[PDB]
Amino acid sequence: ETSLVRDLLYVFQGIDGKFVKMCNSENCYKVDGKVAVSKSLKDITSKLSELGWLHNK
Amino acid sequence: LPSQETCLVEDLLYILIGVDGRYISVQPLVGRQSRSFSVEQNLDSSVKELVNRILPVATNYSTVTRFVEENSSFEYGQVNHALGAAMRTLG
Repeated sequence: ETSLVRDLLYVFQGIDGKFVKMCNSENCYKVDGKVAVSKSLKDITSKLSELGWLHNK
Repeated sequence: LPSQETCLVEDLLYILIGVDGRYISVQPLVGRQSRSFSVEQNLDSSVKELVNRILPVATNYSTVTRFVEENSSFEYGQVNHALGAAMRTLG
């Protein structure tokens, strides 16, 4: 929860935060590598990617 | 984590004063006049990289406080000696 709030701050300032995201093009998509978690983090972190890909351009 | 960020921020503020810190070490390039500052590895690599955008500021601050140190060391009477005093005032 709060670690994902901190993780978006670092891509908002620049390039990847807690984990590696390996995409500087077409959006900076976040990969957590977890499947047992809810499927509702992948769409929020998809919105955090268009703010981070627009930032580094 | 954020306390480890905060002491790195305080180390960064000493580096911009123009003085050597604790965890941020100074590496000489041409005689440590163009200072390539190097911080250690952090458990969060991103906040370390945000500091990496800020070490060129003290690098360039070290170039101009030593530019105005150099022109007065040979007691130049020229107009560059008066240009550097504005740089001392801006410093």
